[PDB]
Amino acid sequence: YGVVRYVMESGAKGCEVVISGKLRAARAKSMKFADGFLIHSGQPVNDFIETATRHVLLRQGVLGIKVKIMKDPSRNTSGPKALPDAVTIIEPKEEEPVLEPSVKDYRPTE
Amino acid sequence: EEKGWVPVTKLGRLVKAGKISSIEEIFLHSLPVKEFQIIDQLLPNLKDEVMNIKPVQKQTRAGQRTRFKAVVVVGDSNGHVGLGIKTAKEVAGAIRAGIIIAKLSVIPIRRGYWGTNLGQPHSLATKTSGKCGSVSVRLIPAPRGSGIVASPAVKKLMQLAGVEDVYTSSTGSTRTLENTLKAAFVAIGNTYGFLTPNLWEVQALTPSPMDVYADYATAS
Amino acid sequence: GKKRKKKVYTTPKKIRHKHKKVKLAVLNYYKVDDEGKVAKLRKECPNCGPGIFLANHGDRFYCGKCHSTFATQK
Amino acid sequence: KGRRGKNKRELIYKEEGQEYAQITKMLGNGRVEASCFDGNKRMAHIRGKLRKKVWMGQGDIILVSLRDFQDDQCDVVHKYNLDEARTLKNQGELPENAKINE
RNA sequence: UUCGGGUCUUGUAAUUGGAAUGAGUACAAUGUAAAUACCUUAACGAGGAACAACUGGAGGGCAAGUCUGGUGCCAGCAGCCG
RNA sequence: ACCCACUCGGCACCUUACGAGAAAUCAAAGUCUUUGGGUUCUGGGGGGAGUAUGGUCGCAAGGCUGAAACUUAAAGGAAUUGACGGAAGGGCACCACCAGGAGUGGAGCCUGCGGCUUAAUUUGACCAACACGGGGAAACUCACCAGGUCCAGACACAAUAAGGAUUGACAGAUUGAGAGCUCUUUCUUGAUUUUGUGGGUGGUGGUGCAUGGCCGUUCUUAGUUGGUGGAGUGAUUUGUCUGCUUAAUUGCGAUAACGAACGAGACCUUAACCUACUAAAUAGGGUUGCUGGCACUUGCCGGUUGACUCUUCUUAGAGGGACUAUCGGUUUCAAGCCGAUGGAAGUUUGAGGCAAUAACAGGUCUGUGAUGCCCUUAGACGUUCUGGGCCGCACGCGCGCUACACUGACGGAGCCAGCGAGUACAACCUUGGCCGAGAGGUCUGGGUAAUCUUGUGAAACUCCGUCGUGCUGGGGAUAGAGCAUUGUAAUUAUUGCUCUUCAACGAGGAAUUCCUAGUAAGCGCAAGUCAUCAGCUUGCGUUGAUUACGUCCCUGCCCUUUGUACACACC
RNA sequence: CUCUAACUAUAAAAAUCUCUCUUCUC
Ligand SMILES: [Mg+2]
Ligand SMILES: [Mg+2]
Ligand SMILES: [Mg+2]
Ligand SMILES: [Mg+2]
Ligand SMILES: [Mg+2]
Ligand SMILES: [Mg+2]
Ligand SMILES: [Mg+2]
Ligand SMILES: [Mg+2]
Ligand SMILES: [Mg+2]
Ligand SMILES: [Mg+2]
Ligand SMILES: [Mg+2]
Ligand SMILES: [Mg+2]
Ligand SMILES: [Mg+2]
Ligand SMILES: [Mg+2]
Ligand SMILES: [Mg+2]
Ligand SMILES: [Mg+2]
Ligand SMILES: [Mg+2]
Ligand SMILES: [Mg+2]
Ligand SMILES: [Mg+2]
Ligand SMILES: [Mg+2]
Ligand SMILES: [Mg+2]
Ligand SMILES: [Mg+2]
Ligand SMILES: [Mg+2]
Ligand SMILES: [Mg+2]
Ligand SMILES: [Mg+2]
Ligand SMILES: [Mg+2]
Ligand SMILES: [Mg+2]
Ligand SMILES: [Mg+2]
Ligand SMILES: [Mg+2]
Ligand SMILES: [Mg+2]
Ligand SMILES: [Mg+2]
Ligand SMILES: [Mg+2]
Ligand SMILES: [Mg+2]
Ligand SMILES: [Mg+2]
Ligand SMILES: [Mg+2]
Ligand SMILES: [Mg+2]
Ligand SMILES: [Mg+2]
Ligand SMILES: [Mg+2]
Ligand SMILES: [Mg+2]
Ligand SMILES: [Mg+2]
Ligand SMILES: [Mg+2]
Ligand SMILES: [Mg+2]
Ligand SMILES: [Mg+2]
Ligand SMILES: [Mg+2]
Ligand SMILES: [Mg+2]
Ligand SMILES: [Mg+2]
Ligand SMILES: [Zn+2]
Repeated sequence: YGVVRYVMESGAKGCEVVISGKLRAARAKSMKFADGFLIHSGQPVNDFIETATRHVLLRQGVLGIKVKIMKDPSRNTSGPKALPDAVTIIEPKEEEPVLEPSVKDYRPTE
Repeated sequence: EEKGWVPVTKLGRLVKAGKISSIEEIFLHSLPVKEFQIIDQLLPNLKDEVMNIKPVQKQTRAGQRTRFKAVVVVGDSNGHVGLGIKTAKEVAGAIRAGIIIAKLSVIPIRRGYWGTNLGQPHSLATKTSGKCGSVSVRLIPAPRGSGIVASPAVKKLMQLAGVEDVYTSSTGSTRTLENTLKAAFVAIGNTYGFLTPNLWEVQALTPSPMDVYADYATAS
Repeated sequence: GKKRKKKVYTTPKKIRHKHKKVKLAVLNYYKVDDEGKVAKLRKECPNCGPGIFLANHGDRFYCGKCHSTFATQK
Repeated sequence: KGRRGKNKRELIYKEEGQEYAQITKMLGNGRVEASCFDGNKRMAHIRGKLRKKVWMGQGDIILVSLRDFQDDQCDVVHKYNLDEARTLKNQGELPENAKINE
């Protein structure tokens, strides 16, 4: 939870840490500790989500740790700047339409 | 702690602006409470203790889904009690959510006199009862310095209430701890819920402090 | 997924070929001429160089500094 | 149902209070009765580690341990699956008055 | 500026002293019909104060071990769950 | 007789909880811890058991009365979620069926299992094991077996010990050995050692039911989850739904639900379309030279690192292009579904890659210097060397191969591809010219790669002939001999080629597999393995269809409803 | 602010099931 809190503090929009092995017991276990949200399928999985796996040597054996971090698309250099389905509509600038007749003249220019 | 908190829930706006000195008017005017820091701000002296966490188990096609139901009790030891019941996946999350629930459900008590009053009433005003499931709980006024003659769970709840002497009489399947605590809680909440004589006279029907301060709520 | 039988041996023993701790081979090698000249014994190695004594087995004097080089009849 | 389970051995000889016996019939409740090769019909109990792990049936030479206080009963330990039974007959540790072949 | 005075206290040490005293002996006296014993009291009577506290238990119920070694659904434990 | 407003009494009913209950529910099962209207009769855990016995009524059947000894930690009630149902409903799937196509199962061969045998036939998987562990093992790979070596036993301490800890050793005996393995002797070597104690390494030793990682499967379907919010005392539930719609929990919507997250899609690779752009002797084309042949009219077909020019074809970047477009039907007219036109493409455009929560005692310690524990650690389970086996054979089973011939076999002749790959610290792809019948060898070449192999001039196929219904020129196993090739080593036949032998086989029982368009099927080719080896496998292209374009009947799957004594869940 | 009309039509057979049940504390 310290790790995931640090990841959120760092500004990424989603973290997950998975620990499997002999968690304090003999029968195998695998607990997941996630926050934010993570995308699993679709090529953006490689585009943003960094992943690492490590083996930890404890007295009883080996614990597998998997870390997944979903980098913010906004600050992703060298790749798409947003998710595939992220639609950004743009606010149209407003104008007053009362100027109906409004004859105008410029000076002639060469 | 970074307690930023944009005000929600106009009551919250009033307390944040400090227009609510403490909970008595709230409880007086039966205000709705939906958020906990209202209790935190008004009562800065809530002590808490997780009575029991139970592994609650559901059966699905792929193994079994396990959650944890915490039954936590919060109080001031000076006449305010709340009880939170909450299930969640992780134990710590369950405990925190239960804490929030308990602070949401703070209820007052009527510390009465066993007879021939002195300073600082110790016992309960009147015998009360509460039913949850098969758990029927009786609270009886007790002579000063008789202690809290009660089962450990409700005894701790009484201690959190601030009461010093009460007699208890349970019936049913009190083994079920959440039912017992919930019954004792509704009973102790019933302590006001009993028109005693000395409380006869018509009151003045004070204007709702939450009403007359409407202009400080609903942030413009 | 298998339990192994004990390696029973139908072979008596083979022990390390212990080197022989020779007591003062140099007196065997040399011969002193009464507080003066000293002679060597049984040959000197020409293939290895002066000072390396050779081996006496029979009908052949043998090397052993460069062992395979010199084993010749004399 | 092998996924629920724990998932060329050698014979073991009797040792000072145990005997090879031939089951004569299989009794209920998990019991059994076997002739020990002494001229006696003893009552064997199917021991733990054995109950529903490895089976046995009639006409099977099988090791059984006696209980020192009550000789009339005994508890079966180790089974022999029809090929080292011939070896048991060969080595002559037990009398060959009982041959079992199909 | 790291300090570190332990400056004030608490504990922990097979380190180390001198105090105090009974259980036991026992002069006596008292106590009793006679006596024991007590209540007093000479002189004796503590260093590891060997002048030695056991009885159950440490998964839950229920306070206390996921320490070591042994046995390996056997021996056994367990009022019940195990 | 009806209508209205009644009222008294009766069977009942609906709504609700503001009362109860543990709930299902109850207008009484309320007026019960705030415990008292009057009253009878029953029960005190379940079994034993309404049984024993004695009465008592009865003809009899039997009824009423009615235990105990003893045996157990439960039995039981209501509801919740799953599972299950030869329960219901609505939808799906060629790992289901229908219409069929191709077959497999019969035959011989190959290959992998089991069994048997063996010294060893090393081993692990039993829909999701079986042409799988890339497992196409001659030495190695190595795991087993008969054997021989060596220590790749760090470091600490002690102990010997420099008058030598020790090592190495020609020749012989001995050894398969040209091993100083052991011995005979003698030499050589010098503090790195040796032998005892710890201690550590090593291990294709064991334990996938200690484990990580890994992938497989549940599960190619569409399903998951939390936050406040409501319902419940709670197990939980609603959101996640009545309907219609989609391939989709996909939407239209309806809604104690609201807004959110994953999965699906979206997205990426590939396949297609770009006379639009950018360009090109490592791709092509035109003109034009110089040349070859023919017709002779200036026409063709050719060659040619000549010159100029071009980019349609070939490349690959930028991009463009389709989103159901347009229209006609149908649709609470919305979601969409159908039909035609335009088009290149109108099934999600085709095929794919990633692919949720939860889980399996699924497999893997035999991939790992991933790894806990245990085992062994000197005549070793370390490592190496020689040889054997993993490929044996009374038998059964699974992938596949060649066939059973006339749509054929054998001769000629025609002559079209697409994915690849390729020599370095070594030695590949090999053109061409030689020779040989052939496999082959030979000498020079090119090619580190759109350049050369290469236009891989491949097969089926196409055309002309021979054969002629014959187990026949079908079929080519099983069998002798020879020539070569890789290899230190081909015997237990590596492989190729040559001759001869020609077996079994007549469309294959019950069953069962796969499949809806460039599809199945036939046909090969390239790559992995590789020194040599494929019948395997990935990919590629070629010749290219019959039959659906639907349904839950078998086998399953989604969700909903329902019932359950199930929860290790109908095994 | 006026109303009460449609409807069909199935059942053959299918018995049994050996283990192994294992924590939630911040
Ligand atoms: Mg998504
Ligand atoms: Mg398993
Ligand atoms: Mg037994
Ligand atoms: Mg004492
Ligand atoms: Mg004990
Ligand atoms: Mg003790
Ligand atoms: Mg305790
Ligand atoms: Mg009873
Ligand atoms: Mg009965
Ligand atoms: Mg009777
Ligand atoms: Mg029930
Ligand atoms: Mg069919
Ligand atoms: Mg075929
Ligand atoms: Mg066949
Ligand atoms: Mg074998
Ligand atoms: Mg499947
Ligand atoms: Mg080979
Ligand atoms: Mg070999
Ligand atoms: Mg070998
Ligand atoms: Mg050997
Ligand atoms: Mg290895
Ligand atoms: Mg497993
Ligand atoms: Mg809630
Ligand atoms: Mg739900
Ligand atoms: Mg997708
Ligand atoms: Mg072009
Ligand atoms: Mg239209
Ligand atoms: Mg697709
Ligand atoms: Mg999935
Ligand atoms: Mg290991
Ligand atoms: Mg080895
Ligand atoms: Mg094999
Ligand atoms: Mg067969
Ligand atoms: Mg296969
Ligand atoms: Mg032929
Ligand atoms: Mg031909
Ligand atoms: Mg081509
Ligand atoms: Mg060809
Ligand atoms: Mg023929
Ligand atoms: Mg063919
Ligand atoms: Mg293969
Ligand atoms: Mg269809
Ligand atoms: Mg099938
Ligand atoms: Mg159960
Ligand atoms: Mg059944
Ligand atoms: Mg039967
Ligand atoms: Zn020499």
